[PDB]
Formats: sequence, C-alpha cells, structure tokens
Amino acid sequence: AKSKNHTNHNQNRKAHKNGIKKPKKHKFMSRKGLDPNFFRNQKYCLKGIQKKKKELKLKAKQEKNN
Amino acid sequence: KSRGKRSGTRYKFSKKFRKHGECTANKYLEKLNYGDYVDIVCDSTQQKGMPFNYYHGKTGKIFHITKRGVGVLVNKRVKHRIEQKKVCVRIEHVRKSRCNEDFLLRKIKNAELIKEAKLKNEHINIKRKTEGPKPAAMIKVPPSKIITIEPLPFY
Amino acid sequence: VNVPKTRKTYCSNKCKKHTMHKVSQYKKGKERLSSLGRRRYDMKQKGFGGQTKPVFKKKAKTTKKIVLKLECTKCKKRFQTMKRCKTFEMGADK
RNA sequence: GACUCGUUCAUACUACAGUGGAUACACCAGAUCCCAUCAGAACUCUGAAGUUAAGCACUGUAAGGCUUGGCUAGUACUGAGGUGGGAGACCGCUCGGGAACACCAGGUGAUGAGUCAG
RNA sequence: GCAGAUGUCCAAAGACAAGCUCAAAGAGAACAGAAAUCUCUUGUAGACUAAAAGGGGAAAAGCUUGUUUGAUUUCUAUUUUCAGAACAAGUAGAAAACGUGAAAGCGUGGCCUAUCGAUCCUUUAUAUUUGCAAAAUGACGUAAAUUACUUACUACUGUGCAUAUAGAGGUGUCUGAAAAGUUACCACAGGGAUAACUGGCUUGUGGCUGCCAAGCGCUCCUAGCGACGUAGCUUUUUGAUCCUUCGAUGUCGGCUCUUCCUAUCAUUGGGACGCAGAAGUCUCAAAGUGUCGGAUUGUUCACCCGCUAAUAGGGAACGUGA
RNA sequence: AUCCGACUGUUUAAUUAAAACAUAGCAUUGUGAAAAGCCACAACUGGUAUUAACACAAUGUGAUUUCUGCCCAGUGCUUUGAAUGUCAACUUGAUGAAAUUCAAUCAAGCGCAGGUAAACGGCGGGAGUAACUAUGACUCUCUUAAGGUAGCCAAAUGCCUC
RNA sequence: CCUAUUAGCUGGUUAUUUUCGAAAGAUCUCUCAGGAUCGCUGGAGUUGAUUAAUAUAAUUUUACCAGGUAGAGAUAAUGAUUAGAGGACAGGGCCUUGACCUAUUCUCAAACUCCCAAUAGGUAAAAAGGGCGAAAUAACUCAAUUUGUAUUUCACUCAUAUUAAAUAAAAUAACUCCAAGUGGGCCAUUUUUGGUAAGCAGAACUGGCGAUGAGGGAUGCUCCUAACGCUUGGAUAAGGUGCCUAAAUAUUCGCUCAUGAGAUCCCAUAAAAGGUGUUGGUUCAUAUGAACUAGCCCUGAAAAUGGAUGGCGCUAAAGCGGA
RNA sequence: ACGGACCAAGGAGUCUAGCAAAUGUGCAAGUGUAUAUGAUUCUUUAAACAUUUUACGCAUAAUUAAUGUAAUAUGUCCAUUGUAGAUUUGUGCCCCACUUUGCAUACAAUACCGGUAAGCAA
RNA sequence: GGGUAAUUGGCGCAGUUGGUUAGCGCGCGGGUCUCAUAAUCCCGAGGUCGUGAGUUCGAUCCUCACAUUACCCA
Repeated sequence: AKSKNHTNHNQNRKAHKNGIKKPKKHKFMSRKGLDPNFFRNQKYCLKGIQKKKKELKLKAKQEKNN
Repeated sequence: KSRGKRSGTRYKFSKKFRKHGECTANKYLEKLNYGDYVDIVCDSTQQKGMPFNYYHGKTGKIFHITKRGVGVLVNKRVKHRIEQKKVCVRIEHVRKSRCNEDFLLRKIKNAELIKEAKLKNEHINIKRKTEGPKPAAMIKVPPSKIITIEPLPFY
Repeated sequence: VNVPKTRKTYCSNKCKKHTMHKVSQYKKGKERLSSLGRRRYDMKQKGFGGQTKPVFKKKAKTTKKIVLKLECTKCKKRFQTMKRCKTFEMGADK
C-alpha cells in the first residue's frame, strides 16, 4: 500500500496552538567548563573577599557580644 | 537524501564579487567584552573554526572567549519552542554588531540632555517620537508653477 | 600504506619523555580453550540441540581496521589505531 | 619637499606620452669575511665614482575600466482583496512596495601616527 | 525525480618554515617537426590542489627545498541528524611532553563538504588498583630469644581464572535475527489501503471533422486531391489511474429479442463534377423502410463463394447464463 | 481414413473412464544363509521362508518387426590400497609440582587412480566456394565430451503460422 | 483432554447533563493495517496577577543586519547560439578556399551570474538593569601587588506624575505531575515536480473538511455569508425581486432575432478559421470608396432510455452590460 | 458498501500480585504489629480486644567491579555564600518609597564523601 | 585457521654446505649421403625479505603467490 512519504502541513498551527515557548532566561550561567585558568583565579578571588568580609563580621560580632 | 555539513551553500558561503582573498587584516583587532551583542557572518577564506549552515546572518551575545574561540548564545527555532544554543566560532567569522548602537546612542543622548533638563526642572517626552500626523499650516505657490496633469493617449 | 618501523613519540605510562618506539602490526592470537565464553558454550553444547547461538555469517565489508603495537624501548607497550586500508607493510622502500 | 609604519582596499587600476632629482627613495661598484646559487641575475655583506634613463611622485588621453548622480521606469515584477474580465493561456481594478541592463552628466582620491630636510 | 559519487588512497598527498609562481598565447634560437630544450613578452587562474561535484586558494591552500611525526596521552564546553538519544563526524578549549621557525604563532591527520558500526563473546595491552568467601605459597625477609604454639617491623606474594580501563575481531537489511523453493490438492483471519470485469474521470494510441495551399490533376491550385504544418469531437479499440464492490454484481462467444443514435450503404428530392449518354465521384435535407445464405475457425476480428438494392457504422453493466 | 493405446482387465463411491495404470515381453542390479540380501521391531524377536540363482528383493520400458548412434568432463554409484594428502576417541611420549600445553599413528569417509550411460543427463558457432541463377558436394576457421547418428514432423511436440 | 491455546485482523462494547477538547507530523522499528517516542489534549496541584504594570504578543514602527527567487542580461565570466563589416598561417590557379583577429547582430540556460525586488527572517528599544568615582580581593593577565580585567561594598543618580516607541479581555500566565486518543488523510486560492492529461501521482505558506449544523449556489463532505444555550421584536450579510418562491412585470441608459439564441465562480466543455448580419470606433482617400478595430449574433457545432439556464416560459425581457 | 423479519429475557474494561502517581487519614525519625502468643470473648464471635526494657521489612548515607571507604570541623548549641523572593519590626488603624528579618523555591557559587584521572609518594 | 606439495631455463624436472645440473625450445659449426647426433652455447633473484654457519637455493623464519581436506560460538 502506497504511503505518503512526508508532510509538514498543520505543523505551524500545532506549534502556535500552545504559543511559541520561550526559554526561561535565568540570570547566572554555569562555569563548569568555560575557559579555565581564569575562573581558577576567580574562585580564589571570591574565597579571599568572603574570608575578609566574614572575619570582619566575626570581629564585629565578638566586639558587640562581649 | 543528503544533508551534509555545507549542504546548499553554493551561493550563500560563496564570497561576493571582487571580495576574494584573505580576510581584512584589521578584523582581528576588534575589542570584545562579555555581554556585548554580536553578529555571526560565515566567511569562507578561513576554513577551520567555521559556523554552520543555519547560523549565517544571526545575532547573539558573547559569553565565552578563548585564545581564538568565541562562544555565542543564539535562539534557534524548533517546532513548538525556542531553545538556547551555544556555538563556538572563530574571530575571522565573527563580527561586531550594530543591533544596539542605536540604543547606546539614545542612552548617551539621554545622559547628556536630561541632566540639564533636570537641572532646569523641565519634563520632556523623552519617549521616541514616532512622527504620525503632521500639523496644519499655510503655504505659498504662485500660479506660474501649477502644471496640470491629464491621462495619456495610446500608442 | 607504508609506515617507518621506528618512531619518536610519547610514552603514556611509567615514563614522561619522548623516546624511541618500535612499531609492530597487531595480530589476533588464538583463542584460549579454558576461556569463560568457550567453556560456557561447551557446557551449553553438550547434549542434543545443535547450534545454540547465532553465526556472524553476513560478511559485508572487505577490510579490517589496522592497529599498531608500540614497544617503548625503556619498557612496556601501547596500542595505536590507523584508518582502515587494504595494503600495509613495515618500512618498505622509500 | 621627502621618507617610515598604517587605514580606507580600484575615484587608489591599467595602457600610452610629458614633467620632477641636494638629503629622499633608486639605479649603480664589488665579492675578503656573514651569506646563495648553474649563475654576486636574485639573496646577503661592504661602498657611494656616475646617474632622472628607469622605478617612484605629479600631470595629460572626446583613454578602457571604476565610482557616484539623472534616466531607463512607476516599465518589467510582486503582498493582500475580488460571485473581476477572459473557453483557456492570461489581462484589469483597490490598498500596497518596487528593479535591473543599456544611455547621459561629474570625478580619478581621502587619510592617521612619526621623522628628516629647508 | 533529475546530474553523479562513496564503503578507498597517502611517511607523504601529514606539520611547520623558507624560496618561487601556474595554464595559455605569441617571439626567437643545431639536429628538431603540430608537438621535445632554453630564454623573452603578456598573463586575477583560464592550470594545480588523491578521488565525483560544489566552494576556497597567489610573496599560497599551488610548485621546489629544508627539518620533522601533534596521524600522541587524558579530560570538558558544545554543532550537525534530532527524541535536541546516541554513535559518528566535526568546532572551541584545558592538563601534559614535544616538532617547527628567530619569534609572533601553528600542529589533536588530509584546504571544507562523504569515506563508516551497539550489547554479549573473544583477543591483546596497561595498571604503589582486587578477589577466587575459615586459612597461607617473597619468606622464616629482617631485628632479638631458646630446643617453644616466643616478640616487634616489612609496597613489592603460587599456576589458572574474573574483573577495571583502553583499542581491535562485525553485525552493508548498515540503531545490529544465525536461514532455500513450491503448492494446478491446499487451510485460515482479513483487505476494495490492493490486481483481474464493467462503471468513472483523461484521449497518449484508434477513429472522425476541420483550417492553411507547395505541388498533382495535358496548360488548369481547390472538379477530385492535397504533402510540409496547425485547430477540435469521440468513448465504438487499446491505453493511463485505482474513486465504487474481494461477509461474491455469475467474467468470452454464438442463438433469440426490442429499441435507440447518424458520422447515409441502398431507397426519397435536390446541388455540383475534369458528365455526350450510360456508369460513377463529392455533397445538402433526411432514421420512414431495409441491411442476406454458406465453407474454415471458439471465436470477436478475418478471408473467401453467391445472390443482392445494399449487403452502413455503433450503444444499451463489452445488452441479454434464476 | 489419421493420431493414441498392442488386446481382455482396473481406477478418481457424489462433476473427469482416458491417451492414465497393470498386464505378458525386454533388460539391469544386489544376494551363496543364518557373521548374507530386502524389510519390521523400544529390546527380545520376526516376515520373505513349509524359501535356495529356472529363487528372493528393487527397478525402468511396455505385444510382435527393425533398431536401441556418440560422451565418464558434471553429479552420482562402485573397485585396489602399509607408498599415500586429510581426518575422532583412545593411547604413548615430552615439559611441568599439577591442572595444563605439545608432537605420533595401520579407523572409516573424502581426496588420489580407475570402471560404468537400458545411472541421472548432454549432443556446436562462424565464414568462402561450382559454362546460366540459386544452393553448397567441398576449403578454412573458433570451440566443447561428443557436437543430433538411424529415423520423423507445422504430429496432442513449429512461436514466424492462417 | 492439553485449552477458555495464540491471533499486530473483522464485528460488537448498555443512563443523562454540563465543562474543556484533538491528530492524521517528525525519529527508530524483519516496520508500512502495528508499536515506543516526543508534538497536539484533559485532569490535578503549586509559584506569580489581581496595583489599567512588568514578564508576555503568529502585531506594527525606529534603527541595524543576512540572502541571490522572480525580473534583467548575452558586448560581464561559462556554455551555447545566427549573420554579415573590416584585417596580417595552411591549400591550389595577383585570384580563390578557409582558419584566425577587431568592433557590431538574432535568440537562450532547473544543475550561468557584474545587478537586484515584495513577500518571508533575525536582533535591540533601561531597574535581579545601567551610567558616573572611590575602597578592598586575586594564585589571572600586562613590563606593571598596581598595568588592567572580573568580583564585593560604598558613593551619586538614570523618563517612572502615561509608564526609555505604538497597541494590547497582556497573569485565561509560568511550572511540575498523571493519563487517553492520535500516529492511513483530503479539498480549496496561490507556487510548483512527473506525466499529454486526469476527480492522477508528489510537495509548499494559509484556511477549511474531517470533528459542523444555520441562509444561499435547484440539487452537492470542502463554494459564498456565517459558526449554533431557550424565546420575543428590530434591522441586515451573502443572494434574489414573472410564477413556482417571501420580495420591483420598479426606474433609467444602450445592444441582441437566434429554422437547435442567452441567462452566477468553483459548476458540469468548445477552438483554429470565418460572416456584404448588426452596433460603435480608428486610419486613409475625393456623403461616398477601401483597410482595419471590438460588442452581440450566425457558421464551424455529431451519440445512443425521452431532457432540461431547475421547470414553466421569457423578445417595449423575465436576455446581455451598467446606473 | 456490510448486519439487522419481529418480540421478551440473558450479554461484555472484572479479579488478583506488584509498582508508581493523585487524593484523604494516623503517626512521625520512626513506622507496620507477622507468623504467633492470653482471655470467666467463645449464638451472632471465621471479630474485636491485648503484646515484660533490639524479630524483621521499608527509612534514616552514599558510592566503587572489589578487598572496602564513608559528608565542613571544634573555631561555636555559629546551624556554607550569593541574586531575587513570602512574610516581619519601624520611618515618612487603611497605599507607595526608605532600613530590618530572607520562608519555600528558582538560578548559581562554594566547600565535603566515595570513584576515576594527574602530581607526589615509605 | 590448521596441514602439506608446488612454483629453478622457455617446456617440464628432481637434487641438497666445498656444486646451478640435464631431456626438450633456440644458434651455428661439424657430421654418414637426407634425416640422428658428439659437443660449444642462448636459457637460472633455485617464487620474496631477513636470519642461522671456516663453507648455502639448501639450515631457521615470516610476506603473498596454487589446490582436495576441516572448524566454521571468527
């Protein structure tokens, strides 16, 4: 029995019935494997700034908590 | 029956007339930053680091930079939805865009105008004009320049 | 396809210096009679029933992948794979 | 006037004539050493006896080409509408957008950074 | 559908650097010619680049030379087919040690687009990684101690076997069953998704009617014709399709019987003719009347004998099996 | 009168009575007996057989007449094998601490060398040539195993074919 | 008896109403009548809106992009492809044959392009953001522990009262989970492949049919108007106004004699060629001759049950084309 | 195109095991009381009731073939860090802008455990 | 895959450490009349490469080149 080998009819209407879906567009994009030896430095940067901020936080907390 | 890499680029990837030869020796010197908007143009003089069939002419943004590679994020349609796609291309093919120079110029004009506008405390319709209905005015024309028109005969 | 017999390359283990390597052509080697597959198949084949497994009896393509065994002169071995070809020889005339 | 490094990558090109030589580039003298060949022709090295003849710079050609503008022409063409016309092929109308080739006119560059010379 | 091609080939046809610039045409020079070597002039590819084709390529991606093996180990982000699975093929990187040039850089095969393959099983390599279910196999090795069931410290621990990682052995029906025919003795479930018969829509072929007029017709284009070309009707052949029925529409032909159509064979009345008359040819109005007996053959179709006035062409589910 | 079948006979109960079968004749093969043939049987055992080559079993063709041409390359079937290629178990021997791994051969069969076509089957293609013409008695040629012999015919076997 | 064997296949599969409501693609399949898969749908539940915003939009605009289809060409390349004008290697008797060269000429290309549309395509149009300086951090980079890069915290503040263009019954959103059906399609305007053509075979953007009736086309699965809770009035769409058949023998302006007139797209055929029929024009010649030109009409015009603009019939139309 | 001359009765998504999801309920780092045990229960009672100070399943911790190994790390009963984000306390008993807390979650970043790489390695 | 012979003159042939040899194919001479034929000589990677040994085609060894066998968890 001969069978229709292809069609693309009604496909666009089916697509637009639910509306063309958009990606969620989140804010941050992961750095799992992007250009290392730069984020390698950046992680140490973040660790250092966090360490300074948190040690100052603990110093203030102690000098206010006696 | 055949859907290879460069399929159907007999003219698209072909370099335009009298534009053969290697890429311009200044296109390497453009400056790129994360978050910039960029256009993707497939050149053919360079071979490796090549974009693909569909992506010629599209836009995107810069999120990945290597010694020579550039990764651009693009919205490519597939049936019922749009999904992000990251494409890695080379500096020869990539090209700085103009999709945001209009808005950048508008922002610069805003910064250099509304500053003094606020200094004077004036409100303006800083929204884009989109000129529609023209106003009504009076104009002059002497009777010596009114040239009539009439339909033409056949031949 | 002709390949020089001795090469200069990297050693993937026990060493980290670009040294000499002797190149030979890998051979399949006779299957062991005590191997698990053979003994299990023999156990299956005891008794009536005939063949109890398919036979790869199609014979479609006309060549085998070519593989080079590299001997690191210091010690130890390594494999390498070249694209399939019909003709292959060791260090033939230049 | 001159050069060096650039951009613009033919208005910057090409063919033919004329003009310009203090440093300028350049032709030019040579091959012991660095250096290369079949060949000091080229390349490399050392020089400045002679030099606008050539390159290079400028100008000229009812020069070709190139490049703008006009015209080709609202023509060819085409989106939407039509219980429009035509047996059909095709051709009107409303709301719309809009060519190219050939032809004519004008032009043959602009330019950054740095230096020498007076 | 169309024009083709692939299941290979290559230590260089791979990497890099440097130098040079190809075809062709003209001009010239012993043998020497259309072509043989050299040199000159012009020369944006008209050659060359493994293959088919399509792109790209000029101080090169081509030609010549030089040094070389990055055609290497391991791992990510991803693009193409897309389920946005994979493999595959790539693209960009990273951690290594290298080659190349002076460096900048470039190198993860072939300037780009095709050149290829799961599970399980087998085999070969790698491994300060393991077991072989109460135990051990260097080795009593080392320090002390005595005639013993002595004590501390050991990375190097029997054959064979299973694993872990990595390639390879092919599944071309190529996302992967190990596989010869026949039923005219047949059986079953189904199919008008699907043949053979009408019916249908189309008219290529078949038949029929035209248009134009070079020539034929003693001269004379249209009495009768009419090539070379061109426009239509037909469903009476064969075609093309498979829209209707495979829970059955009784599929050839002959016998018999009725009507209908006209593109008239004869008969009616005319017209024309290259018509003396006769005979005959073309043709307009015309379906009222008529279109036969036989031999051969299953025939339709066909060919003969004979009379005829003439022995015209067709349909009706190829008319007609209660 | 022709074709078929030699005749009498048998057969598709309920669509086919024949040209189908069988028969007499012709010819082949196996078989010397209980250690054989053909066959049945799970094993014991049995039929042929109360049998003995003028017999038993399996075959093809089908009175009589005259014939029954050629090929053992193909596939079958069969005959000889201590020279013999290949080939199992077992055994022997070697190494090994043992499993193990290795070599050797006087099994049959296949191969080697024969025979057999009333075993299955097969039986050519091109050119040139003779006082008219046409053909080809013959010559050359490619090739197979031989290349359709005696005979016969648009036969119930010839499409072209009416 | 195993056995109520198996069956990708046929037939059937029982009460209402309401709400929502499809597909006949695409990948793989010893797959082509099946299946798994996403895609389309329902149900459930959650986060965000309820503040004429922000996300958001089959939308347009402002700016900025990319293409090589029609079209246009042959002198712009390649391949064709027709004739001459002119001009200095070979053949024979200044002469001839050609080839060859310069500029012209006739016509082309789904697998030609110096050029290039409309359609369709893409991105940006400011607050989880940006602009403008300091202070820290780093093992990254740079000659630079101070060159920068990126980060954090502070400064300062960028229309926000219409809202960084317009307009938006834009939060009827976004997400997650469970699941059925589906996985043979077809018709229509336009584009287009094969074939002569087909109510054929095969695709393309969109709409329908299926899944759907209502009025009209006499009648019809797809045409036109228009999509449906149950009634009462008004006024319409398409379409009609001689009767059938509700409404104009309505008005007004011209054409038409048919001894087979004509009367709506799909839609149910008609041509090449003609006409001294008639109506109106244009070009020429001295109200006349010719040549053209387009409306209607006539010929061309032939098929079988008896036949159809739907019938009747229709001519100062109830035909044709208008107002 | 196929089944239906007619009537009345019968006539088809059920049951079990296992899992998942949705919902409701109890309990909650525990949960279920299994076989089975005791009782002046012993028509109905083949059901209800009850279960002396680790029985098991499922969960609390994962991972690798595997010998096995096993979640910050003792500065502190703070309980990792960001961007938003519900609430919250207040300034200008009902809006918006200003500081305060930052649920849940969403997108990330960090550490830490097993595994495999790489460097070292007694 | 195993196992074996084969491929060396132009035919075909077998040979093995102190070796390249012939019957035929070819050349001419000479010859016994015309044919045979003594003998010179054309003819040899001893299928290929490498290896072993005072001394090799030979001894060891792999590459493909030819054919019945046997297994086709390949």
